Amino acid sequence: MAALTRNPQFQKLLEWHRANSANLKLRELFEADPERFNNFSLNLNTNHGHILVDYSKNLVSKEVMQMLVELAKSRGVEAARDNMFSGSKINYTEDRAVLHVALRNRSNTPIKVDGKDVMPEVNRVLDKMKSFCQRVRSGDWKGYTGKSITDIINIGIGGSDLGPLMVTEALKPYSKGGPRVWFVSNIDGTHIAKTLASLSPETSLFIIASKTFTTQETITNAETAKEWFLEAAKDPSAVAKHFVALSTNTAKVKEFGIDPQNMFEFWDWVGGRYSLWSAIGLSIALHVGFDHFEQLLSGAHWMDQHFLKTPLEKNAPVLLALLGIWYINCYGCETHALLPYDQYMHRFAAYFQQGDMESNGKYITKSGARVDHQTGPIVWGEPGTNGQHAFYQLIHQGTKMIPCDFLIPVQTQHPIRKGLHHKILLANFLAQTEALMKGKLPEEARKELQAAGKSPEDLEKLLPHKVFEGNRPTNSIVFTKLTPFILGALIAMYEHKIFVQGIMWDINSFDQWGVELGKQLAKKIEPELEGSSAVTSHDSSTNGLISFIKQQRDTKL
Amino acid sequence: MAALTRNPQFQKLLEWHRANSANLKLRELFEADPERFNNFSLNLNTNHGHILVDYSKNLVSKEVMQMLVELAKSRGVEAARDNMFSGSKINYTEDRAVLHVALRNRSNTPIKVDGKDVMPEVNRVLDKMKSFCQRVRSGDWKGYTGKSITDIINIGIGGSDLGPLMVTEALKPYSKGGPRVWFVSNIDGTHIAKTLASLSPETSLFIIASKTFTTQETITNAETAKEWFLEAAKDPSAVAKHFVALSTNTAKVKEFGIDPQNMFEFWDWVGGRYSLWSAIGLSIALHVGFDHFEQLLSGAHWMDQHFLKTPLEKNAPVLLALLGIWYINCYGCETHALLPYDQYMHRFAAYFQQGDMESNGKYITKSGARVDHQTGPIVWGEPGTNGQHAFYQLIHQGTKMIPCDFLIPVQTQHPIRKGLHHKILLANFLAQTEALMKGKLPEEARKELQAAGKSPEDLEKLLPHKVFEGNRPTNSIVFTKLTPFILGALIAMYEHKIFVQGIMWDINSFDQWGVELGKQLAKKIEPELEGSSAVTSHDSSTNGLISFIKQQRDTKL
Ligand SMILES: O=P(O)(O)OC[C@@H](O)[C@@H](O)[C@H](O)[C@@H](O)CO
Ligand SMILES: O=P(O)(O)OC[C@@H](O)[C@@H](O)[C@H](O)[C@@H](O)CO
Repeated sequence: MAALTRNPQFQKLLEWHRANSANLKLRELFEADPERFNNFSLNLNTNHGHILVDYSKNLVSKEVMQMLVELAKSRGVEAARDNMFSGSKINYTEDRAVLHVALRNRSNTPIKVDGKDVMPEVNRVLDKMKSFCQRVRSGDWKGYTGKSITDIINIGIGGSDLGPLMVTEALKPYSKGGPRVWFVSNIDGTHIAKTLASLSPETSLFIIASKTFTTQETITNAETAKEWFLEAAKDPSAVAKHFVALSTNTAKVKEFGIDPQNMFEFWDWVGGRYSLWSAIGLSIALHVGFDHFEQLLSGAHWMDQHFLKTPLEKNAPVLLALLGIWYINCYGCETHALLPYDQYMHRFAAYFQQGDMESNGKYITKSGARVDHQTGPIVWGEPGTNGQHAFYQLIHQGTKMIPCDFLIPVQTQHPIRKGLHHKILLANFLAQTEALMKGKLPEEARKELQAAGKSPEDLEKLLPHKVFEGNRPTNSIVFTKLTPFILGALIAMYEHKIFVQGIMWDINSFDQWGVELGKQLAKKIEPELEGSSAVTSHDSSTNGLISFIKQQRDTKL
Repeated sequence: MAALTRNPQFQKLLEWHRANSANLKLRELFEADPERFNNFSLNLNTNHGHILVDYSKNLVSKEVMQMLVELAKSRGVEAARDNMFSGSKINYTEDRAVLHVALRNRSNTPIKVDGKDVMPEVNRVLDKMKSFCQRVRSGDWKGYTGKSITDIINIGIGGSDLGPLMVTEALKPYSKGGPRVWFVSNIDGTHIAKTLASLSPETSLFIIASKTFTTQETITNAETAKEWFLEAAKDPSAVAKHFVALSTNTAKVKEFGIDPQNMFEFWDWVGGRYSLWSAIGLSIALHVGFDHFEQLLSGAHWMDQHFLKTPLEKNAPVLLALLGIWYINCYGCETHALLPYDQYMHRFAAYFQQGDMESNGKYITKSGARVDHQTGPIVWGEPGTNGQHAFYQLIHQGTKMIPCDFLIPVQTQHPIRKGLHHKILLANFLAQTEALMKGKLPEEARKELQAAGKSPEDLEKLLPHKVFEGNRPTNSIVFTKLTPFILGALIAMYEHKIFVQGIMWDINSFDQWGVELGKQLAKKIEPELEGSSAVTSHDSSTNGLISFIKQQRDTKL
């Protein structure tokens, strides 16, 4: 088998689930114990706001949580965590350290890789970012015609795109005095074309974000941007005023033709999907200011320390991870929904789609043996309250069990109409998890149908449609306000949740070998699309699709 | 038990799956039969472009498809379809017709509800929309200070938001000469506040989109917009130049203060999640022009006729539905991914997340029986190529089976760099489904590692991580260009897929009693948030979360 399934604490948990999980009813759990909320929630005081992690509306008892914590211990979570933090090469397939925690290590306590403290270099790049932010935001950095920069365009994909995008969206209220920020990522020419259409070459600065500086989408987009720029500037030396690079590849940055002083470095132990805390966050710092960027780092650092110092039984990312294991490996739930009741957080779910799914969508363990159990879930979601009108129908009355995290700030960035909108938002946030837990009983629905003037025949037929089984588990994560600090803490919390799950599954959360095949096959097809010749080199579907492309591309509509 | 599980053709299908499905291997299926693509694809000529539905990379044989079509016939799909199209009240829990097909019935063949043809009123409202669009887009319609309208703002949620949003995004290239369009939907005050911050009351036209005209988010947002407007205009008569309504509720529209001449009517047989074809599409028509809106309707009409007149074995929405049943009810796949390789289509997946999940996230059948089988899947996705860098790791190398629909236009709206970007986009579109199908055997990966110069130790360590199991099924849907017509056909195709699945499961695809419950929920909690006193009226979690809100809302950060 695999490490997890051979573990006796896991076997005990699974056997308990088989024998007892039918006895678990949320309504009954709360009725039996008025201390349930108190015993199944964590109220974290960060000194810069509180984060309440309420996991009480979950299908767990004291005994279940105990079994889960014991499993985390016997799967080596505590030791694995310490190994990450100390710079051990825990990304074992690539023989790399995993040190996004170093990027936000505000204490500056030494963290060594290959015997060398990484903190001086982390801080050197941060200082460079701060200086660049001053130059650009002040208007001192001039474009090729001597004008101040008004627009910043990040060009990158995946880990070099989603973090900065999600964070600048979430922290929009903190962007006064900052340039407008744009994100180009898709190779689809629509993306760069529609972006450039709204910009002036005189006042636009491009940030080319790429760990490797070889990613086809990013370099192609970058070259398109440069061509557009040079059409107006007509001077190759002006490129240095309008293009900067975030990379680990000094040589490839030079080949593109960017000034070496224009390069903001990061390191191989910064995974792309854990990179917003590094030089990759330059567009964040430019947009909201370096002070706010430091606050974002500080929030993450707080959560890192919480994760490092806290006994597992009251350790927020550990508990979230354990609940996920319970639902994935015992209940067999394929998915996990992230439902922020916050428009600014509209890209939060998409961010953790990558963070979670690219990390833990794995099937080979440390020993090289194939898993014989589920690993990472499919992560999805949209902001509330919109979901209530759109897919919550299925959450309430479908045939799937879907663990949901509901998230909301207590304080809104826009307290319009004396707080009326936020009052309603909060009320919906609370009511939805309550409804998911409680459902609606036949006796309740029957009285409603009776009062609505339904005939005995109509009542009889309608009744089962109006009944809600409930017993649908949720987490509620509530925080004082969505400030840069609190957002940093929240992102770090989910990073560590993902880490804990990966350790428990015995997989590598930090590689991504699954990207290779698609890239190889795309390289083969690209040159085949050019010209009129029939393509026969693939399976009949691929060939047939190419034939359709060649036949349809000249047709005038 | 339920209709589907009691059905002998379904039990035959399921038994066949049990005995034979493990022997279905895509790589080998294609090798054995050069005609596979030809036998498992539909090349539809609409006379306004082609739509190729290539379903050959699915885990199916001729026999499987035969059994599925037989099941569809046994479940009375054709009769149910005819009943929808004829105006029968197939929404049985609400006693309503289901007539989104009437909205786009370009043929004008009578469709009767309660003995009366609905087409005259459909066309009267369309004519009203056409006239209004001409007046606004020409600049003739003037605001309260005598200026032309520059911005239109749709206020609505769910079915009154997502359709027009997705379509205006998808058809952005067709919006030259139209006013800017904004969508406000969330009750979260951020949504309206940030929208209004960018607008002038003098040049903004608000569209209040609401079937009932009682939805809390929409009416609150509308009242907020009206207050903001009147703060500037200071004249109630000015509202008639700046507010229109899309509704079925004349009385409530009047009560809000909107002119009856400013009301664009629709009907109870237009489900919200099927409503973009109605008056609800006014923001589409304003943005891209009425002619393009008519083309959108015409494309849907083409697909309606395809669905109505085509034998099941060659009927695109039917085949898509049947493949879904195969994966849902035989393989047990919880989810369905929609992956359009088109930035303009960035909200397409979200739209059908609503359309599918709200329709078929049900568990009571027409007979009143609780289903003892799965119904609607969780629908999710993001546009390619970004997904390849976000979550495709899990699709390729996770532990979940995930049916994916890959979609792309042959012709791009922006053929920049002499088509270079689109060439790369197409190459990735093709490569990804090829990769998911083919995988990479241990021996193939071994040879690659050997060629790369890996030592026996390093090779053995890396090998299992480099293996792709493949056999991951996809649909490829390729179309000449994403024009208004073709988009209309594509949306209608998925509408009918959803319909067919609903009939086969014996559920009502057209009610939403879970969504209806949601609108009953927050009212109780609302007044409890006011004041400093503790709330004890709920379960301890709801109580505890309310306590946290009250304790945290005054803290300065
Ligand atoms: O930053 P690069 O080298 O251009 O790579 C861009 C993306 O492919 C990359 O971020 C990818 O999402 C993952 O490896 C992140 O963990
Ligand atoms: O359009 P209304 O009445 O304001 O309702 C707004 C939404 O609740 C409504 O569209 C909901 O998404 C579903 O019923 C659509 O099928």
